[PDB]
Amino acid sequence: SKARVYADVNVLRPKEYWDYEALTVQWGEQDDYEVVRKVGRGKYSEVFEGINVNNNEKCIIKILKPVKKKKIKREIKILQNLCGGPNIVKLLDIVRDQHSKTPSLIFEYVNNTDFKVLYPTLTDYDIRYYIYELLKALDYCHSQGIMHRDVKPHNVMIDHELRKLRLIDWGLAEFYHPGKEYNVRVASRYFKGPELLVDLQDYDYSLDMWSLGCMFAGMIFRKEPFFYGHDNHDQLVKIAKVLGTDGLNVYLNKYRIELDPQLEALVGRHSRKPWLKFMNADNQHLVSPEAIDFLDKLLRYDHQERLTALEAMTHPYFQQVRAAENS
Ligand SMILES: Nc1nc2c(ncn2[C@@H]2O[C@H](COP(=O)(O)OP(=O)(O)NP(=O)(O)O)[C@@H](O)[C@H]2O)c(=O)[nH]1
Ligand SMILES: [Mg+2]
Ligand SMILES: [Mg+2]
Repeated sequence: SKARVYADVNVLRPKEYWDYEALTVQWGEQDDYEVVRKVGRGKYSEVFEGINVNNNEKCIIKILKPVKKKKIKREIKILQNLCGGPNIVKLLDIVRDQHSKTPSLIFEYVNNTDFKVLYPTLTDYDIRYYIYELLKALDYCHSQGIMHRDVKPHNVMIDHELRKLRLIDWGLAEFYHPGKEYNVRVASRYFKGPELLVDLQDYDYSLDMWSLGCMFAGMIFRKEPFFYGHDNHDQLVKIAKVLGTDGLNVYLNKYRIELDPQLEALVGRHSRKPWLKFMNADNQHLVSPEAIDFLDKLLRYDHQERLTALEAMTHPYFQQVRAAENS
């Protein structure tokens, strides 16, 4: 398997572009940024709203926990490669505490509204608009040779009043190299694509398109997360009871993957459930034909058939968003 688009970006760019391990951090001043209040965390980070002491602008201070320095230089190299990209979080500075050498990443600040509270308030148009803005970021990172590998609502900051969106958290992101087998231990369980769940390691930018489809399904069907499994095996069973197991067996067969036998037993045999079955009167005003047609082309087992980010932006579902952008 190979990406259908932007497959040679790394292949043909100079080695320093993707050789993040040869990166040399020009450390900033740790005292320029002061913590104001905690806004998030993760297994390997503690995230704070900060303040730039020199100019009084808000910032994000992402203090890393001890991790191999390959993981810290990748993410910094990726952020440097994408800086300036549409809707791509801006990396402003990188600092260390002298005594422990604990690195902090400094980013712009987004006045975000938690997605579990913001999403349910979104009009039909807002959903169209925010996914379109998120699509810009994804087409731009893919075109620069990078897979995000962690598309999900926690990683999409939205200032609703400013209608600004930024794709944040490049901590799992990677350089796409044709043929490379990657670890499938990426993305959050609910947003993990079938390829990660059935061990197809030579995945590409289309893993982000499945994750985007998962976010979109959740927003139009008002069901977060849309595919709610308790562990990977179960994450695949949840997918199989929606998409059907016939599609799954075509996919497995095409790529020549045999399921772990018990996983196989667990998956069973399920009929494809049409998309309108999730329609209910709360989500009614969001689940039109174009929405289903768009969603249906993102949630395909075959990562090769999913729309590219560039194609999705031109889908008729986003026509009104595009016309507004033209003014
Ligand atoms: N208000 C606000 N909150 C933010 C901002 N940036 C990050 N956060 C909060 O901090 C959280 C975690 O930071 P993130 O960069 O995603 O996390 P990570 O530490 O690498 N974690 P993970 O890999 O699990 O997603 C975000 O999910 C978000 O809720 C921001 O710019 N503004
Ligand atoms: Mg995150
Ligand atoms: Mg992360």
